[PDB]
Parts: sequence; structure tokens; C-alpha cells
Amino acid sequence: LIQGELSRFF
Amino acid sequence: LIQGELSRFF
Amino acid sequence: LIQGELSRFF
Amino acid sequence: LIQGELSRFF
Amino acid sequence: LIQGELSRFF
Amino acid sequence: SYTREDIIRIAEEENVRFIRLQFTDLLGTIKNVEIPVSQLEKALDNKMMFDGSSIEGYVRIEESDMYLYPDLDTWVVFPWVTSDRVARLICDIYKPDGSPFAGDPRGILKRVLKEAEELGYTSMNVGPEPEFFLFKTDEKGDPTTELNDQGGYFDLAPMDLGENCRREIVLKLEEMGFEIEASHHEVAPGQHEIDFKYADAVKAADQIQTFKLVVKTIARQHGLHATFMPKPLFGVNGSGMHCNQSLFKDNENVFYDETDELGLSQTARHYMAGILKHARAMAAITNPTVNSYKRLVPGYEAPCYVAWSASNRSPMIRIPASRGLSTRVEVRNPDPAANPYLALAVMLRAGLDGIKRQMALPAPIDRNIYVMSEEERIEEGIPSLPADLKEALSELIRSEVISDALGDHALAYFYELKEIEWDMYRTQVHQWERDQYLTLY
Amino acid sequence: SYTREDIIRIAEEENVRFIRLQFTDLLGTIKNVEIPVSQLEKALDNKMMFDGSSIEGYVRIEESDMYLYPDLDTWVVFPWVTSDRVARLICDIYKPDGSPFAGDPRGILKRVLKEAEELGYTSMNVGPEPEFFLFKTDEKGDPTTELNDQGGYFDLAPMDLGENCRREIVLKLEEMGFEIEASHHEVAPGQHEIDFKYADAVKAADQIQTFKLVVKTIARQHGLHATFMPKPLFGVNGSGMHCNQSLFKDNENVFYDETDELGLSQTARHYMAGILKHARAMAAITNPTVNSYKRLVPGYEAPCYVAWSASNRSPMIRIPASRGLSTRVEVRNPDPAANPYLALAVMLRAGLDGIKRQMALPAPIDRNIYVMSEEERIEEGIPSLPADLKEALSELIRSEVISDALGDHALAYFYELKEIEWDMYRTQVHQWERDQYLTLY
Amino acid sequence: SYTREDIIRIAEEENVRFIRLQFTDLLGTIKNVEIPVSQLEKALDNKMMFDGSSIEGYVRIEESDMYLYPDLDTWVVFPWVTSDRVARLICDIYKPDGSPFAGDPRGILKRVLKEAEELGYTSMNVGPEPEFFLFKTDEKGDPTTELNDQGGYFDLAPMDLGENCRREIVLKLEEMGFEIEASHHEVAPGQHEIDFKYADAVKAADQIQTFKLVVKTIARQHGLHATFMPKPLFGVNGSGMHCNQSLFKDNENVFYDETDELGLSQTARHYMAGILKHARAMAAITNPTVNSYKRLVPGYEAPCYVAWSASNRSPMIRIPASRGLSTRVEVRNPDPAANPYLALAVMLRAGLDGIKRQMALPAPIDRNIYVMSEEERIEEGIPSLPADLKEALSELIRSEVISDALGDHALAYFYELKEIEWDMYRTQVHQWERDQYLTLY
Ligand SMILES: NC(=O)CC[C@H](N)C(=O)O
Ligand SMILES: NC(=O)CC[C@H](N)C(=O)O
Ligand SMILES: NC(=O)CC[C@H](N)C(=O)O
Ligand SMILES: [Mg+2]
Ligand SMILES: [Mg+2]
Ligand SMILES: [Mg+2]
Ligand SMILES: [Mg+2]
Ligand SMILES: [Mg+2]
Ligand SMILES: [Mg+2]
Repeated sequence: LIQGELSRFF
Repeated sequence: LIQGELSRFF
Repeated sequence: LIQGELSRFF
Repeated sequence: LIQGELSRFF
Repeated sequence: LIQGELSRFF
Repeated sequence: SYTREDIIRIAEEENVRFIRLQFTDLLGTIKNVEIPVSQLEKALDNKMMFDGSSIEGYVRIEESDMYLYPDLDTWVVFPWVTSDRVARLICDIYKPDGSPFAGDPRGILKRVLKEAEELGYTSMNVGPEPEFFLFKTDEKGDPTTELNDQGGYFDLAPMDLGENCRREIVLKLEEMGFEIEASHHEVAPGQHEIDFKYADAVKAADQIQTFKLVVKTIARQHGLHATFMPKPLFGVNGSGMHCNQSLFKDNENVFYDETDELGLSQTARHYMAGILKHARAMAAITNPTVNSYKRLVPGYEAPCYVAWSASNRSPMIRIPASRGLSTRVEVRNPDPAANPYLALAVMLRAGLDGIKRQMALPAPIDRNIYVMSEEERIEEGIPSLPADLKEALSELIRSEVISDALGDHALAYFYELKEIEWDMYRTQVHQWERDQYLTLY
Repeated sequence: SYTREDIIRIAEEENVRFIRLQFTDLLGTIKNVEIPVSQLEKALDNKMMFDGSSIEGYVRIEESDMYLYPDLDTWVVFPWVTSDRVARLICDIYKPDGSPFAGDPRGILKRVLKEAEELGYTSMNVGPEPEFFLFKTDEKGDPTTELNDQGGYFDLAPMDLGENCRREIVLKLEEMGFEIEASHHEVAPGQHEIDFKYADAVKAADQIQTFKLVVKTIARQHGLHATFMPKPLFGVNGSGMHCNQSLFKDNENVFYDETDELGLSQTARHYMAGILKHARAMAAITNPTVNSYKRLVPGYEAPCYVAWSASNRSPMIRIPASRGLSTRVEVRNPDPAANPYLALAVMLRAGLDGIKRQMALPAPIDRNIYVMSEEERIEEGIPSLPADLKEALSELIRSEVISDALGDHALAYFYELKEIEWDMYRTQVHQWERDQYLTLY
Repeated sequence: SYTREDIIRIAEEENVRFIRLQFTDLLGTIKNVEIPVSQLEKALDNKMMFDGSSIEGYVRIEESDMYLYPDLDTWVVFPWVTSDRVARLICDIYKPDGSPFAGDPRGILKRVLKEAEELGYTSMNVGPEPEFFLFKTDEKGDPTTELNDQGGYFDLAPMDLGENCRREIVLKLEEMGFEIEASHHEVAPGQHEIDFKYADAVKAADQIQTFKLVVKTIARQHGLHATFMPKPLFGVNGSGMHCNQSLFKDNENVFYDETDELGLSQTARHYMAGILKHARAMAAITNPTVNSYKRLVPGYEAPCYVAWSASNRSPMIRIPASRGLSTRVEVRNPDPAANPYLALAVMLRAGLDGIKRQMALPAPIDRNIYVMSEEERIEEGIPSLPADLKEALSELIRSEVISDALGDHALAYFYELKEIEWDMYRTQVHQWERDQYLTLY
């Protein structure tokens, strides 16, 4: 469900 | 026809 | 029908 | 004959 | 008409 | 408002030297005819002829002759003109016989609004939420792949990152006559959103066009590049153009019903049902580009299934908590690349078709995330949006309701444009294929 | 208008120091004799002698003596002169005996207009549509192969692409006295069009010459290169100079006929039939260069067949939808490289010849695209325009109607010039040949 | 000569590992099917199938199946193979039913020779004079515009300029089985000519193909580029392939007649009359490329008019002073870019058609150089060769004699190929046009 929000770790 | 019209893809 | 054959002019 | 004028092509 | 023959001067 | 004498008065007073007679083609691009101020009276007399076949885009076949009918209420003077003032007028396209051109998107929206008024609905109140990305340019002035900042949702970086090219855009729009609600940083890095106050449908679409033009110009001024591409980068959030809609009948919100459990009238429910049934047919208009369907992928808040909810990860239709005169139906499919006139027209026509047939609203989707299998999804009757432009075009062709909204002339040319675009796209060999293959095989 | 005393008054008031006595040669190039203001009275007395053989171009054989007869109505002061004001006057060429020179293109157009007036047509109203390309220059100031922008038809570019230079040209032309109708971006990138209001034929040709000069100067000022070359690039649209014509008899449009189905009088139909009959003969004048026939190829809206229509891909003659006093016949063969005086003269002469012999108008071509075979084309009696300069020259020589329009002196020199040009072109070995061959053979 | 057992014997002895089954397409290009030595017996049994549609060039529409019938007399082993010996065989194309393919140029020449034998002429003795240019290459190995030397007619520069890649080519050809007559420097810098002894028509064409291949390979070995392009440079002499022909009937030269004033039999005069009558029709075959007609311009000894003489600047047909068994008719139109089989076939067919109808020989052209006007030329009945490929193609289509020589299948495909080539060429915008225009207009 969440992918673009977790971009901070990537 | 439309040869010069399709120049945006070329 | 002949497109890839006419590549010599292109 | 009129060669001094044909310099535009040369 | 000698044109290509006179190429030595040109 | 404005009148002919008023327009002439400001033109003389403001020292306007050049006037842009703006119109829009089927792809949403802003086209114009430049005019010296000495031709202002001729323009205001609805006597200017132009090709008119430029609406069809690159699939136009023959040159026509059409008249520009400027809308006096759309007059505005650009603030950056400085030395030689430039003004603009948004015009409707008319055939030489006097009837409006059937292929003009603004005329299409006006016709749909007229047939809405025929049912007693005075106006359609629309508030859009367009989002855009800011990219850094190179020495040659071309966009690079680097975002202007690395902020997050509602972040605040006053120096040069959080606001950046958002304060001056809002200031210029306010000077231009816009009613700005609020601005904030969007979820993805380099992504920003500016919201307007609600207006009537035609005014809302005109404001969307002007907003895109102004944002692009101001971003170019600061050495940046502004794009309304639906999905400029892989793995980050895309840009949407959520449209909030409410039908009005003489300053009365017909969507409101205090007696209803959700505060929704039967008219609103029929509207939502009509939009839901015709969603797949509308997708080719609200999501017109090939890149539009790279946004419609799970995990980035973009809708991927045809369903409605009051609270969900990404429903097709969302109902905001506001009630009373501000009860609205939010449709989240459109991206900023869509033509505002055509998108509003097809959404309104689908809603009116739902209203006319007393269509039954399906049950809302609860907090049940769509991790359920496809068997569960079609068992519960949850349709899915088209996976690419080809499916959307096929659904558009098969549809008899929103094809009528487009009309016979515009449908054929839009279909030709999109078919050509898809055909050019599908035969390309992309770098991804050369990365996967060319070594393994 | 102006008078001798008026001209002297402005010359003293404006501090004009230098005067250009402008004229045109057979190739359309603008030639001039520079004059100090102290010789203005001598110039206005029609007493200035010059070579006059410079009209023939590079095929001039002997020096002559000819007088310059300035036209007082053509007076104008250039705006960019700044420090030392420079003015211009357009002059007619007269033999020393007092008769006008038969080889002067302006005199040729005047003579054709006189023989038109002999039939009762007081004036010929002409509106041209010249298109041009803008190229970026290098450090040395030479045109590169890169366009100034990448816009499309009627595209909007408020930064410095489509407009900017275009706006400056329009502003300068307005000062000069040019009544500008409208300006816009053309189909091909870097291509622009500026339209003037309609004027009499001589004034229209003078305005075309002045417009070309002004556009070139202003483009050079901004570090750009403006060209009116018919086909500067392969694969993109060329530049045309569509000429709109209407015959007038005492401010009455003789082309108009309300009773006709198309609103076209028998005079207009005879005019169009005459133009169609002599089209192949006029091709050498309206399309004078070798590059002119690289534009006349299918797929780029340039006409390739001698036919007329009200709506088609690319008819030779198009009839705009406007009626009343604005009913017009648009001829689309000419390119901006053509001599305006000679082109207008031959077109008017062909139309008058059609009127005199009462030629029957052939049937218009429908939406039947010319994908039909050559057998179908010559079965329906559709002629084709010449494929190159040689065919056009042969048709010019064989023609007895428009060769009379040119006259005996100008025809021989034009034929010599074009024959030399074609002979120089045909013996060249181009890079395309070295690319195809030199490896395969 | 050779036999199957002989071929196998040399293949085993010479350690031949690879065999080229060579054939020719309609454009004269050398095509081949590579074969391992283990398939030599299968090849010699006439059992190898290939596409066969490759003869048509780039206009082939469907894949066919055809057999290769090697000619055992054409066996040769290339000298530069060194480590792994490579041999070649020239093959005829046969349909699967057993009949020869009608589109094979070698079969076309064989059929014309057969119908010549039907009139009693046992053989046609042909000696060609192909000329070529040598260009210096760059680091990447591509031909530059600089000639390898600056010698003149019959010049002598022993060091690296005069012979250079002419001694080695002659040596390799001699080792290959050629009978070389002489070699010398040609008109233009970097132009060389090597002459072979006379042979039968099929052998002559095979030798021409092999000679072109060998010259190209050897020139590439020395870091040079060899081209048979008819006119690689403007202002210098082109390359021709003058063909000397004589008809033989049982080792008797039928062209010889001691009693005649010129030593020419009536058969030879009829042959020459037939060649002159059909010259414009044969031009599309003997001068097949666009660049071929840049050579056919006055002042460089290439023929430009259809006439014959014993001593002139550039006659179409020249008769050498040799008599007896060496009396010959030299046709000077062909350039080395022509297909040898097709050129010899059409020339022989035209000569035989002249013989059959007993055409009257026109009067020879004396030392009257063609400075005479066109009126003088068509008053004396002197035709001119086509000015470009389009005229030659039209004459080819209109001709019923040499189109029969080509046959129905080959004519259509040759016409399609040349039409496509001309259409591609005519729409190009060359640098010469951008030099003349783009500044003056
Ligand atoms: N509203 C948000 O949180 C962002 C929405 C998301 N950008 C979309 O494309 O729908
Ligand atoms: N869109 C148009 O009509 C442009 C016409 C085109 N440029 C020509 O040369 O004719
Ligand atoms: N003078 C000669 O023999 C050379 C012939 C010339 N190179 C040609 O192409 O015809
Ligand atoms: Mg948002
Ligand atoms: Mg929203
Ligand atoms: Mg135009
Ligand atoms: Mg036009
Ligand atoms: Mg020779
Ligand atoms: Mg010879």
C-alpha cells in the first residue's frame, strides 16, 4: 500500500 | 499524407 | 510491406 | 563573356 | 570542349 | 465582469499592444492567435477568421475557416509583459454559418452544461487539485532528472526548497485574478500543489489552463522546469488532478441531504453510480496519454479500481467530510495532462446519465485493502480501470453515452490521435528491454 | 498620401540624412541607389540616372541609362536608423526618352493593371500570406541548421520562442505604416506567419518587399537568421505565399453573387478557370527557384495538382468561406521567393484571359484524396504542376498568354537567368549521391 | 575447363574450406551463399535452395525458393585467403520445377545469346574498358574526398602514385586466371583503367564482376578506397565502361567486309543502326543510377548525343581503326555502375533488332562539334540521351523491344527499384540549394 512515502529510506 | 504533421514523433 | 528493406535510404 | 558577373555560383 | 582536361591549371 | 467599452478602456489605459485570442485543441494544448491592439474592435465584433482545423492536432486533413468569439469575462493582462503589455481573451470557435463548431472542447462543455440545465441544474461547481513537479534545468535550458528539492508531505523549507517557486506563482495568480485557497508540498520530492476556490465548470477549466501556463512561465523564469506529466519518474508518486464536483439548483446544493445518514441526497448517489459505471469509458479522456497509465499502478495513492468510499487508500470516488453547501463528490482518476473541458464534460455527462436512469449506487468499499485476489474482486463486483491506453480507447469506442458527450466529430479525431500515439509507442524498443536482454539472450 | 513639399518638410523635420531610391530586379531582389538629402529635390524632379541594366541580374550584357521616378506615396523613414535618419522611396524605371522601361517588374504589373482597367475593373485587391523560418546563427554570424524553437501550429510561446522577435517585427511594421491583420506560429518548427490587411496590387507587392527586408533586419538584430527559402529543410513543411485576390469595379466586389449556390459570380468562375488553364505556364514565375519544386511534393499541404476546391488537402485554388465584399480566390502555388510584381501580374493576366474567352470552370475536387492512380488522374482531367524548373521553363516558353504579360524584353532575360541557374544546378554532384554510391559501387 | 571430379580434386588438394556460390541481383551487386567444403558435392548436384527473392533487391515482396546451378568453368580460388582457402562458383538461378528463373540477369543474357544463335551468330565477343577512382581513407577506414595521386593521361609515377594499386591488382588478376591487356592512368587524378582481352559475353560479364570485387579488395588492403561511381567529383572526368562488341559466326567476324570503304559489313551497319535507334530506351539500363546522368554532360568526353563516328569528341558509337578479325563496334554510354549482364543483353538485343528489320544507318557525324544550336541538332536528326533517370525510365517503359529483352518479371522490379530511387532523390534538399538560397531569399 505504501511505496512512494517510504522513498526516504531508499 | 500528414507527413510533416507527424514530425513530433520523429 | 517493405519497411526494414528500405533502410538503405534512411 | 559576362563571366565577372557569374561569380555567385563560383 | 576541353573542361576536365584543363583541370591542371584549376 | 466586462463589456466592449470596458475592454477598450483598459486596453487604452494599460497601454496594451498585443492581444492573444486563446483557444484549446482536443489534446488540451493552449493555442492562440496574436493580435495587435488596432484589431481589438474587429476581434470584439466576432469577425476574426482562422484555420480552425488546428483543433484536430496533427491528424487534421483539410483547412477550414472558423470565427473566434472572444469571451469578455476572460480578459486579463499578463504581469510579466512589463514594457509592451500583452493581454488575452479566451474565445469560442464558430462556423461561418453562425453555429458553434462541434469540435471545440469549450463548446462541448457548454453543450453538456446546457443539457444539464435542461434537467433543472443551474450550475456545476468544480474545484480541481492539480499537482506538478519542478525539475532543475541545465545550461542549455533543458530539464534534467534532478528534482528541485527533497521535501515531503506538507514539509516546510523556507530558504529555497519548501516554497521555492510556489510563493511567487501564488502571488502572480492573485494579481491575475485567481482565488487561491492554499498551497503545500506534495508527497513526492519536488512535487507541489496549489488549490483554487471553487468556480463554475467553464471558469474552472479556463483557470486550469491559465494556471498551467502561468506555472510553466514562472518556473522558467527561475531557471526551473515545471511539468504536469502524470508520472515523470518511476517509484515515486504521480501527479493527479482530482476534481471536486457538486450540482447546484439556484444556490441550493442538490447533493446535500441532512436526513441521510451520510448527508448525501439520492441525486448525489445517482450521480456517483453513473460516474462509476462509465469510468472505464471515461478513462481514455481523463487519462489520455500513454504515461497516464503508469500512474494508475498500486501503491502510490492513485486509484486503480472503480469503487467509492469515504475513507480508503485510493478510491475512484471519495466523499469529503464537508457537508451543507460544500458537500462534494471527488473524482480522482484525472491527471493534469487531461483536457479540462473534455474531462469535466464526460464526468458531468456520466453523472447526468446516472441521475436520469435512477441508477443504484453499489456498496462502498470498507477498510478492506485490495490485497484480495482477483477472484475476490470480481466476486464482489469491483471493476478495474484500464491497464493501458489501448483498453481505454476500445472502451471509449464501445461506449454510447460519453461518446455522445464528445460528439461525432470530436470522437473520430480524438480516437485517431490516440491510436496514432499508441501505435508509435508500442513499436519502440526501450532501454529496459536492452538492459534485460541483449546479454541474457 | 504625400507631395513634394510634404516630403521636403518631413525630411527637414526628421533630420533625414540619406535616402534610398529602391527598385526591384527580375529576380525579386531589392536594389537601391543611396542619396544624400541635398539631392532630394533632384530625385523628386525625376532626373536621377543609373545603370538600369542591373535589372537583368548577372546576365546583363551592356550598360544602359535609365531614370528613377520615385513614388511619393511610398515614402517612409526607417526606425532603426537612430542617429542618422535614413528614408526610402520606391521608384519606377523610365527610359531617357520618357517612356517606362519595359523590363521593370513594377511597370509590368502597372501595365497589366492598366489593361485590366480597360475591361472595367478599377482595382485588384490582394492579400498575401508570406511565411518564413528563423534559424540560430553561429559566432561568425552565419545561419546554422538549428531552428529557433520547436513549436507547432498556432502554438503559444510567451517566453522568447514563437513571439518575441515576431512581436518586434509587428511593432516595427505598425510604425512603418503596415496594417497588420494577425500573426501566428506555423506548422513546422521555427516557422512563423504575419498577415497584413488587403491592399491594391502595387501596394501589396511593395509591402511584401518591405516586409521581407524588415523581417530580415529585425531577425539579424536579435542574433537570428530569417529566410524565405521555399524548402529549407527536408521532411518539414515549406514556406508558401498564398495570394488572395478579388477584382473590384468601383468599390463593388465583382466576384460576389448572392444568387449563386457558392456565392460566386460568373466573372469569378471565369477568372479561376483562366488561372487553372495557364497554371503550368505561370509555375516558372510563381515558383522561380530550383528549391521551389522541392516544396511542391505531396504530404506537406503544398499544391501539386492544378485543381480548385472549397475544402481539400492542398488544392491549387482555394475559395475561403467569407462572402460579400470579402469573397476571394486564393492561389497557393507561389512561394515567398517569387517576385511579387511578376507573380501578381501573371496571375491577373491569366485570370483576365480566362474572363475574356469565357472559359468553362472544371468541376471542383471533392474529399477524394489524390491517392488515386495516374490513370485515374488523367482520366478525370486533373493536370499536375511541373516537377522541376526545367519543365516550368519549357511551359513558359511555349505559352503565348503570360509571356505577353511578361513582355518580350523581360521574358528573354528571365529565361536566360533561369536556364543558367538550372544548368549550374544539374551538373552538381550532391552529398546524397556520394552517400548512396561510392560504397555500393 | 573443369569437371565435378576436377573440382573435388582441387578442393581436396588446395585445402579449400569455404565455397562462395556467387550470383547477381538486378542492381549488379554481387550476392553469395557461403558453403563449407563438406557440401561441395551437394552444391555440384544442383540441389541447394535459397530465397531467390533477393534478386529483386529492396522491393522484394515475398520469399520464394530457387535452386543454385553452379557453372563449373567459373571455379577459382582467391589468393588472399591464405590460411583457410576460399573458392567461388558463379551459379544460375533455377525455379524448383526445373526451368531457369526469368528474373536472373545471367539467364537473361543467356536467353538473348540463344536467340542470337537462332539467327546464326555463334558468339558475341565483348571487351570492356572499366575505369575506377582511388580515394584515400581516414583513420576509421572511410573514403575521404582526396585522390590518391594527381596524375594525368598515361602518366608515369613509379614511386607510389602512377601504379600503386594497379600493379598489384594486375598481378592478382593474372594469378586468378585473367588475361590482362594493358593498364594506364586515366584523365582525372586518381583514375585508372585496366583492360582485359576479349571474351564471350557471359565470360566478359563474369570477369567484370570479379574484376570489380578484386579491385575493391586490393584497394582496401593498401588503405585506399576504390569506387566505380560514374561521377564521384564535379568538374573532373567520370568513369565509363566502353563496351567493344563484334558478332561471330564460326570464328568468322561478320562485322568485317574488305570490299567496304570503311571495312564494315552490312550486318555491322544494321547492328549499329539498331543500337542507335533504341539508345534512349537502353539508357535506363546502361546508365542505371542518378549519378550516371551527371557524367553525361558536355566537356568530359562522355557521350551526350545519339550518333556514331570514327573520330569525334564523344560519339555514342565509335568504330576503332582495327580491321580483320578485330573489327569492333564500341558503345560508350555504359558506366561501371551498370549491370554487365543486363547491359550486354540490351545492347545485343537492340543490335539484333536492327539487323532483323534492316534499319538504315544514319550519316556519321563529322568534325562538326556540337556547338550548333538545338535547331541545328534536330534539323540534322541528332537525338540526345536522356537528361536524368526519370526520362530514361519513361523511355524504358515506352519501349517494346528492349523491355522484351528484359522480360516481364525483371522489367517490373527494375522499374520499381529505379522509381523508388528517383523519388527518394528528387525530394532531397541539397547543400547547393542552401548555398544559393537561405541568404538571398
Ligand atoms: N493526495 C495525495 O496525497 C497525493 C495524490 C497522488 N499524487 C495522486 O496521484 O493521486
Ligand atoms: N498549414 C498551412 O496551410 C501551411 C501551408 C504550408 N506552409 C505551405 O507551404 O503551403
Ligand atoms: N578519354 C577517355 O578515354 C576517358 C573516358 C572518360 N573517362 C569517360 O568516362 O567516358
Ligand atoms: Mg494532492
Ligand atoms: Mg484530493
Ligand atoms: Mg499559412
Ligand atoms: Mg492560406
Ligand atoms: Mg578510358
Ligand atoms: Mg574506349
